[PDB]
Amino acid sequence: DAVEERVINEEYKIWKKNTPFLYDLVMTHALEWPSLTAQWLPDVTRPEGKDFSIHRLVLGTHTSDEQNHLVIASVQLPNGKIEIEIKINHEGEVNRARYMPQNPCIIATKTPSSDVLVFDYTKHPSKPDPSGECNPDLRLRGHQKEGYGLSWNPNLSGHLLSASDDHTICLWDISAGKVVDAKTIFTGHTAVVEDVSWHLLHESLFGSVADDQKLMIWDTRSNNTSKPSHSVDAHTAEVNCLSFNPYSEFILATGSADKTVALWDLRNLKLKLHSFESHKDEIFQVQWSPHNETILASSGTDRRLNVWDLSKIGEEQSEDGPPELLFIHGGHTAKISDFSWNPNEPWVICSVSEDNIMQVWQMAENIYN
Amino acid sequence: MRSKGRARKL
Repeated sequence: DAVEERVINEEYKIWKKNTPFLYDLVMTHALEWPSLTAQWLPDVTRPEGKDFSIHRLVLGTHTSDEQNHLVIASVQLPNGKIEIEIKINHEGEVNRARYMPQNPCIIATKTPSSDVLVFDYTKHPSKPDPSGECNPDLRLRGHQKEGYGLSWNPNLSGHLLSASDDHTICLWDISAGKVVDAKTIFTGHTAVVEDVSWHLLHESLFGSVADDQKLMIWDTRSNNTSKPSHSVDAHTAEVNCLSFNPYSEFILATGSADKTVALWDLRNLKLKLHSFESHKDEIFQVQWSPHNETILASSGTDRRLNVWDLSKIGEEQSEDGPPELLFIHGGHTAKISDFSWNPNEPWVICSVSEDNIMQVWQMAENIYN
Repeated sequence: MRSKGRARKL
């Protein structure tokens, strides 16, 4: 034990030295506590006469026996400071936080208790109350254990999905600090459900992935909540994440403890389309580019964020990895817990790791052009 | 099922 620390710190030294030719932007910020979660808010402000734009991030804390917070931070990007705008008292670490597309003041969170919380961040003071009391705007009941998966329906305002270690997926309709019981509980998985995500176009369709190694496709119009529409043996270990391609309605991607990202076609789930290989450990997040249909990213325990270009599947080569691996981000020296593609600046990513580091970065233009 | 690390301040 502890030779690893020498290996990591030497590799970080090579990385640091090479950033001027690998990146168009690298901002590093040390949070007071690590964040398990990261999501860019949709808004950008471009003040007249300035050399920067102002973007914003939903973050959380993970403490060891100290008061946690849901956090909104501001980031200045050039055409660059990072500041905390608000902290709201949160009961336990923030497993995951996601804004509601139809009203981005509304943020859902996953707690270490079974509760899923809803905050309207405009209804909370500037400074958190030092009493420490968590006053969520809604408490969403239905789970028996904590989890990670959290998804707002982009086509039905207020329909929230959640995945838990209790083997279940819960659905709430918040549209009517009260307690809401789950509208529907889906019980098809036989193990910890790691992630859940609505389809971006079809208001009734969602996907889940679990430690049973399965990708499941659900339809809310089905009377049978114990059996999905489709059930796919997706990976040879736990499936930790999924993400629907925002330009291609039949395409999705899953990330796994088997160290691979799988590419799927909903119309024929018996045949995995491709397996993206290069991660050296468990994958916990995968996300498609909001700007480029063929671009996907993945991160996890190997301390790397990989960016893939599926248009390069099959091309010939002289190498250090397959042709579809566009970029390896090696800026983190600990496990990466989450990342978010900036929706207003193509190729900007924010990524957060267990050693308190948040990085906002952009690979060099010549790497993708 | 993920196992969260022990968080360190600063």
